[PDB]
Amino acid sequence: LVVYEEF
Amino acid sequence: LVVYEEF
Amino acid sequence: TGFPLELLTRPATERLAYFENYTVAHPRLKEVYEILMRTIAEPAGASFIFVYGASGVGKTTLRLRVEQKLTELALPKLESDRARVPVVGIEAIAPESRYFNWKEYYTRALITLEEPLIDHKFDYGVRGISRDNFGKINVESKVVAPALRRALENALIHRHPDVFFVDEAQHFGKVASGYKLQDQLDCLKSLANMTGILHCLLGTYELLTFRNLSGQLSRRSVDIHFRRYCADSPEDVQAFKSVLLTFQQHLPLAETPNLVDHWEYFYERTLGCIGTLKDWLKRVLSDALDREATTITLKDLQKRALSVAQCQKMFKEIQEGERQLSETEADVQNLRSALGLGA
Amino acid sequence: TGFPLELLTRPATERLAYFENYTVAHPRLKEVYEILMRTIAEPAGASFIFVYGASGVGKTTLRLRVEQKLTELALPKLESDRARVPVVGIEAIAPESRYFNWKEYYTRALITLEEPLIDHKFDYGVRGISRDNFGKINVESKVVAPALRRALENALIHRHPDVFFVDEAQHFGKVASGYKLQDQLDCLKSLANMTGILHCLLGTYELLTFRNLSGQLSRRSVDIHFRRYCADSPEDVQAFKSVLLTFQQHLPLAETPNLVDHWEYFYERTLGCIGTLKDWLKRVLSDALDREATTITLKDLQKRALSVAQCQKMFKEIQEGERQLSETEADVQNLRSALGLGA
DNA sequence: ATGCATGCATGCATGC
DNA sequence: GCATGCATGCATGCAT
Ligand SMILES: Nc1ncnc2c1ncn2[C@@H]1O[C@H](COP(=O)(O)OP(=O)(O)NP(=O)(O)O)[C@@H](O)[C@H]1O
Ligand SMILES: Nc1ncnc2c1ncn2[C@@H]1O[C@H](COP(=O)(O)OP(=O)(O)NP(=O)(O)O)[C@@H](O)[C@H]1O
Ligand SMILES: [Mg+2]
Ligand SMILES: [Mg+2]
Repeated sequence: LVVYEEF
Repeated sequence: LVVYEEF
Repeated sequence: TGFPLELLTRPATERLAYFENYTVAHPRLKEVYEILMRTIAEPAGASFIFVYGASGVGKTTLRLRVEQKLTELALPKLESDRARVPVVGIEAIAPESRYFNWKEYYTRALITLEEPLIDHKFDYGVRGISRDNFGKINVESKVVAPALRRALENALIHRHPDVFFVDEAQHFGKVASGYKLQDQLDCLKSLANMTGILHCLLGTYELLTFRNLSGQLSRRSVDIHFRRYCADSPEDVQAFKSVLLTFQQHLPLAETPNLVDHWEYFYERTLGCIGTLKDWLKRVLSDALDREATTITLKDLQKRALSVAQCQKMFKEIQEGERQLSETEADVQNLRSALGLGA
Repeated sequence: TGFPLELLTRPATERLAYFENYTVAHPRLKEVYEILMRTIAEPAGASFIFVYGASGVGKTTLRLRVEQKLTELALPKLESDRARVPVVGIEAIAPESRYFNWKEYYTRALITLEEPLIDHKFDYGVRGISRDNFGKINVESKVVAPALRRALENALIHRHPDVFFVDEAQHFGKVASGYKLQDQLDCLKSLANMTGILHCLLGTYELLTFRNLSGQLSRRSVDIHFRRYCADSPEDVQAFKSVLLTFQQHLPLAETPNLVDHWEYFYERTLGCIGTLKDWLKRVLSDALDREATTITLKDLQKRALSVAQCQKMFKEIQEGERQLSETEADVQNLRSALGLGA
């Protein structure tokens, strides 16, 4: 579960 | 193999 | 990390806008965007690129982001030459009659190429097309379709944009009975070949009818598949859960609701395409914000979820597309067995 | 002999452009070029040159090279014959309608025969044809098609080009009724007859339907097959390996990757079409230069390769074309038996 | 100044 | 819905 980043 | 000239 | 904490004191509209403008760079979109940009930078003779994505996949946002990034890249260069436009993108018009209209398509493409620096071009080379002198380009109704095509080709070759974006490209398939489907794409191939501008076609799986029409079209087109997050692989499920977690942490409420615990329901009502998930979450966030709810509940999500009858058709179309867009080692062996390749 | 070593200090754009400008004179290209040049030099009553080949076989490059060579050869006597133009090369337009539009074809043919110095051809037609105080030869839409054809034939007679090039000739096949194909090509046949100008028609295998419409038509035409390399023959495999070695030597990179060992994969995903291989290597080299990589890996080749479905489609089209284009001594013996005694 | 002749715009008529 | 060719009517420029 990874807090992805903004595009 | 055969080298080929620029065309 | 998550949403800024000061937004809680802000009104509902500001929080709603902040969530609307938020985007997530999930791995599938990252891969598709990287492939798309790599192809755009060096088309190398490819007249077409095809982006097949499911409904709710996110193709339109991808187009906006690549347009913005390419415009930013070309902005420093525009000082040297002011007549160059980096990217032009237009949406395909669904025809009112049975045939996709190429006259209106050409007209809209020419309108989208309007520039305030009209003096740089100063002429489109065709009678009936000129500037409105204030803010517009006006085309006469007497201008025939070949004349409009010639004017558009001249404008394209003068401006030489990096990529011509055509959104909702499946509207090209709206054609009468017959083999005119191949001609619909042959005309676009001829246009792109003359102007030497790479055409990007974005659409749903209905665009598969254009995939392999002819040998030339198949050669000079690049197929990019925007896969949804499948439920058959642990990596896709985990990426979906991570996206859900990010949306949970980034939606502006007093307390973050637990959505990963209901990941199965979210997948059921979205089929894995994170665009539909974002849209549904935006709907439920607005619903909660209208009553200043502290958290999102299951009833609130159910009140705005897509109907199961809708999702059945969504999944039928998605399966139909994905079956065609799949390939195995058996296809490679079949190709090489047909060929002289011993292996 | 390899690429110039000083390109390594040059930026990536210089190396990429250098690899773009590089060309390989592989034996099939050289043989087809010699045959085409010899046929152009003495048409001998032939009204058509049907040059057709596999998608990716490099037909347009041949057209460009022939145009450049003919212009260079004609320049010494062009210094004396001001009104003449050596080569006229236009591209066929895929029509948005069900049938080919000859009006646009004539307009673009006249536009191609454009000289900025008016004194060479002061008058082009009856009316509505002359230039609008500019180099561009603007044509009024009200000019009827037969008058446009008359003006084009008069211009062709006055200028007398050595050869008229119509690239992507398969677009002429867009028609409504089946037997209308004979009239469709007979129009061009009459144009060539009156104008006395040899026409060379280039396109993919979709123009193989243009081969044997009539006995007169087959007599007036000359066939030049742009053969792609087939693995069934060791000679073609050796030629393909030699071309791959040349491309390996000529790509600007810190170290030369061994592309020869992967000739199996290259053929598979290029079907022996040299143009497709060049485009693929150009894509991979652009990827490497963007990454600033020291060498090319098989992963890089796989990343920007052609899909297996596309290659299968092109292979099927190539197989159909080669089957339609195959000749055996049995057919010759059958023809002789039909004529009479056969040996 | 006015009558005539021609060029252009528009309808139309059929086809796609 | 549009394309494309043709016919007619009107506007205007010129010559007497
Ligand atoms: N990566 C993303 N991050 C955040 N929101 C997203 C993302 N992708 C899509 N969305 C949201 O979903 C909406 C729809 O995405 P869009 O790109 O229009 O999908 P589509 O499947 O191409 N739509 P259509 O084919 O017209 O039904 C966007 O406007 C955003 O609100
Ligand atoms: N003999 C060659 N040597 C090197 N590069 C070549 C050669 N032939 C073709 N190419 C490359 O391939 C590109 C396309 O060649 P082209 O003549 O358009 O091929 P084609 O198969 O006729 N394509 P199409 O326009 O779809 O018919 C060229 O512009 C070159 O980049
Ligand atoms: Mg969309
Ligand atoms: Mg070609």
